[PDB]
Amino acid sequence: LHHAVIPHGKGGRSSVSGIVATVFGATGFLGRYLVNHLGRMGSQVIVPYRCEPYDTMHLRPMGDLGQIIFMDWNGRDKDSIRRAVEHSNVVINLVGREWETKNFDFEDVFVKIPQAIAQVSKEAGVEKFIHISHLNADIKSSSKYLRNKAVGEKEVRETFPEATIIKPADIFGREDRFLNYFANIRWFGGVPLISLGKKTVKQPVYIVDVTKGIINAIKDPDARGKTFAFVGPNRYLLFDLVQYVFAVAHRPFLPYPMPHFAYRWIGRLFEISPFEPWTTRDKVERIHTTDRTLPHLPGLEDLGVQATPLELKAIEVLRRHRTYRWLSSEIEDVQPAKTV
Amino acid sequence: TSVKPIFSRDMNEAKRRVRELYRAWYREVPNTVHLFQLDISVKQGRDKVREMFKKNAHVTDPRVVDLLVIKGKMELEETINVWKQRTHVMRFFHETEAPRPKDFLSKFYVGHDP
Amino acid sequence: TRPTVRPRNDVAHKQLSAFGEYVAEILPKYVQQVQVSCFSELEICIHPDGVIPVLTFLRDHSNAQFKSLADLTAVDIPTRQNRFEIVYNLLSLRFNSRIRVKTYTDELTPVESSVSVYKAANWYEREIWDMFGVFFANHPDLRRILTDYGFEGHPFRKDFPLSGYVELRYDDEVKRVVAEPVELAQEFRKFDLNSPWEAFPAYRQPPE
Amino acid sequence: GVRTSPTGEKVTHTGQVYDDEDYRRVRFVGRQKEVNENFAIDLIAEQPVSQVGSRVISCDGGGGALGHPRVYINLDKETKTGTCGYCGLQFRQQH
Amino acid sequence: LGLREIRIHLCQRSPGSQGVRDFIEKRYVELKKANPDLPILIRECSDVQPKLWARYAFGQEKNVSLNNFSADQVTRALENVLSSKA
Amino acid sequence: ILPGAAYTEKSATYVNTEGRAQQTKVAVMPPGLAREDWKIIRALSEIAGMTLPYDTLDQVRNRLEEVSPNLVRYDDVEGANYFQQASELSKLVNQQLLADPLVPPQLTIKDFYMTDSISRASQTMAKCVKAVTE
Amino acid sequence: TQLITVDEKLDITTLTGVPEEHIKTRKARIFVPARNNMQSGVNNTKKWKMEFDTRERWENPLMGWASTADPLSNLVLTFSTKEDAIAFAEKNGWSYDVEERKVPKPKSKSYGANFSWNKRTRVSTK
Ligand SMILES: NC(=O)C1=CN([C@@H]2O[C@H](COP(=O)(O)OP(=O)(O)OC[C@H]3O[C@@H](n4cnc5c(N)ncnc54)[C@H](OP(=O)(O)O)[C@@H]3O)[C@@H](O)[C@H]2O)C=CC1
Ligand SMILES: [Zn+2]
Repeated sequence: LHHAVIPHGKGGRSSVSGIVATVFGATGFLGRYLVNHLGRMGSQVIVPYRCEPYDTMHLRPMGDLGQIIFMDWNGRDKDSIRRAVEHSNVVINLVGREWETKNFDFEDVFVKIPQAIAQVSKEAGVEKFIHISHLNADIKSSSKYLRNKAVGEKEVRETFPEATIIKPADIFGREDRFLNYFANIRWFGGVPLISLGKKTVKQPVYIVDVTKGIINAIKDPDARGKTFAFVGPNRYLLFDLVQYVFAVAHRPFLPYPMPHFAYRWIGRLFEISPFEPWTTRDKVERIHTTDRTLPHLPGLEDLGVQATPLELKAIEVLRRHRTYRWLSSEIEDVQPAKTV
Repeated sequence: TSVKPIFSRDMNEAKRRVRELYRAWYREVPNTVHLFQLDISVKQGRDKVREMFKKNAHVTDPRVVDLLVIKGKMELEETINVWKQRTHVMRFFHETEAPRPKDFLSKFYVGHDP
Repeated sequence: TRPTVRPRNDVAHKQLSAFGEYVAEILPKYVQQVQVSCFSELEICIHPDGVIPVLTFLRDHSNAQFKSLADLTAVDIPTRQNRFEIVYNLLSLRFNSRIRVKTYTDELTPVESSVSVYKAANWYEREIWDMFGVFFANHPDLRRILTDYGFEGHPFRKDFPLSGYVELRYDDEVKRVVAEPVELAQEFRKFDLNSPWEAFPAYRQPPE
Repeated sequence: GVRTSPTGEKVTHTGQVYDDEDYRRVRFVGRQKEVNENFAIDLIAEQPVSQVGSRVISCDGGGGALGHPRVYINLDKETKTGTCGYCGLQFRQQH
Repeated sequence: LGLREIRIHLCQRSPGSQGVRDFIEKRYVELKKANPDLPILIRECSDVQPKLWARYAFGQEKNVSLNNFSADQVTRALENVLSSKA
Repeated sequence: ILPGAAYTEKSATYVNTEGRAQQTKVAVMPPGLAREDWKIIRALSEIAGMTLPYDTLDQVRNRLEEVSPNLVRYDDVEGANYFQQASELSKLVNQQLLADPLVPPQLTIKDFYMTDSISRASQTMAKCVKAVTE
Repeated sequence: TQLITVDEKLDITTLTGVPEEHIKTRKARIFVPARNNMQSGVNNTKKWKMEFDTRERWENPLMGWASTADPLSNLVLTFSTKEDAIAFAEKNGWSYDVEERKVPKPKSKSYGANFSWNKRTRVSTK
């Protein structure tokens, strides 16, 4: 343990937390709050970015001077990964996509890239490698996302024996695509679902709890080789979840069922442009996929992180969608969604 | 031992002023959650008001608790008028700060501060 | 002592001595000390109950007419049992003159506000609340004037450190400017610069 | 005369170089470690030892008020040259 | 399980330690010969009240106030300490 | 190995040869993960399940006063009487004087500059020994 | 009447705005500062001073500077007498320890003692 990485200070902003983190995909939704919580401890955070550097500007106030190092990388480049991970004592991978593109499909993003990152972190002597899979990862799954993510989870395990693999169920926050997916389908016609969305059961997890779990797994030596499943404290159906989303947003709610006959074809109806697709058929198969319950895998409470419910933070997520006539309202307005 | 008071001649008038200030904050908290459009409940704000009043529940000097009532009414004047913002109200909730180690063993583990 | 040494004004020294005797014997109820410095400035050190009867005198007496409140000041000296020292700099435009009126308080004793004499003080003693914690009774709008709204403490007191106790940063989790306890990337280095040799024998104090 | 560490990193004139296991080389990943390749201790070795016939030599560094304060150097030691404390120019008495 | 050490705090000029001083000028030597490997730490201080600390097994320390006692009372308290052995 | 603190690096009571207890003040902090000594011993008591009745340094000094009160009374030599009773206890068993003459371990200036763990790890003291052996 | 009678203790700890950690866990030190033995001048040994314990200074990883987290690390207060410092420390709730004023005792200076007849205090040279 070198003298420059010995933990000093009171754990504040300008202290030395003793954590050198290479956070792949830190420019996304999870990496934003992860670099937020790491840099307020005074951690050396290496951010390898693929996108425009302007889309990394919000990562700059998140830590003290010389605590965030931005650098380029390519997904098919082991030289850039060796150039990044060689100084770190922890590597956290967060590379993901809700949609497949021309250049990167799900096999590139989930199977090839995390295996390459974990192989380079292994042959450069990185102590801790944390991978972020999805709770519904299944080889036999009906969606390409979950199949490729389970294959990539298997490969990350078989090329890094001490990999801490973390299973969030459904992450919500200010910049999510879970509650903001539900809230931004209002002018399309009435929020279509399969069997009115009451045959699938979910338990969403809050992003600050996910981040606290990842960082308390960084600081736990007993999380080496473990596999975690970060789930919320309460399980909802999907229908009363969407009820509660439109009821916090103070929006009209007129649902209608939409079966197999054309709701897989609204995928190819709504990625006709090369932009970000508003919804895709993989997202269709994953919204209507229930969250599995794995009692054998540890969760948030086994890392000492209190799972915050949706009834405390749904107002914070969904105040953005209220028009004006119910912006100034209260949290004591909405009767909460029924658990199962 | 003969000093000059501020408002209260003894502890009873001082507790009367503390009690009127608590009444005023308890009336103010729902409007504070409403117009600032905070992300907490009204009961959580009332709990924070209770904690901030119980923080100073040990003083037996009338001038000190008179000045605490004066400073609390200055806080209330800055709350009723929108002079504070969402940030100045939510500074009472030490949220971004990590919980400090309280027991001896974890303070021994992380630092030198007793 | 002609080129470098400042030329002493003995006429103004004698006139301020005579006017200090004048003020000291018109108001013996409150005036404690009267002193004139070497550069001929007058201080009427009084009792803090006599804020209004002295300052209304100097504003309204025909030989004083100290119409302009130049500067209201507090000075923290923690070695005294009434540590704060309230200073009134007054200007008489009629007699082309400047006087100083000094008094004392501790943290808890309220000083009488002088807005009924000089409305110019309406902010200044407000600043003395904001910086020193000196309360001013019967003030119209007494609150903070120079610090942040949720700021805890009185900064210009000498038991308050140079850097504060909290510092700010923008936090992207709560999307909000938050206050953490202060940490410096470099400590404010303290320079012990006092020479160990007595610079001025005229200001020598008698020993214990 | 800059010399390079076994890690591939240049060494300053002080001698500061980060060790191989130190993470703080990551600030130079993709960038450069700016050192000055004109070392003062090597440029003052190249100056010739000035022979004077005096016993005490005065040095101000050249330039008058553009140099250092004028100091007086004793040259009684026939073994050792009298190095100026400011400029490093060393003087020798020729007897 | 038994007595392990004795501590006797007292003063030089205080009259409250006076008989305690009269315990040491007259009754310490034949105490120490009767307890050869029992450390009996005599500690003289400036203005303390007299005291008898009796440390027993497993750190159990019991406390006796020897303030204003005579030499016979200090002798009786110390021999009750020696006889009890908690 | 339990990494402890040094005399400039902790607040600490040392008693000189005349009985005058004196406290050091913290100048710098111990390097690395090294902690103050009684902090380490108290945390070891907290691990093992035999927690000692002190938490702060003042409580250590209250315990230290309970052991002997002339350890927390600083810059004070407390006069110790009763030489006669220690003499009468000394005359019990006759231990015999050896015929080896009294020789101190520090004869010259060579043997002075390296005595403890701090002086032997010093390069200044090493230059002093190298410069007095010549 | 225009006065009250406060029988209780003068204590302003709730008014100063100091956090609790920098009230109870600190140790104020009340001391006449020792003479810098580089210099025979004694004007630095006149007034009493109040410092605190020195907390942790660590290396800034960027520049090697002395980063610190103690706000009261540079706070050195000046008091003309000792009991003013004691009353000030009692007033703010700071736990204080006091060193006494170490004064040099007067020495017997005699220039003729350097040239005695039968005494050892003859100087060997001048
Ligand atoms: N609901 C959720 O958010 C859940 C997410 N997860 C997983 O957690 C991780 C983080 O999620 P989240 O932040 O929300 O997703 P995002 O899509 O918002 O973030 C992905 C990050 O990885 C980068 N990235 C994406 N694709 C590539 C690529 N092909 N090559 C290189 N970099 C790439 C992105 O940067 P750039 O701008 O360059 O593309 C971005 O920084 C993902 O692995 C995701 O699968 C798991 C469960 C739930
Ligand atoms: Zn020169």
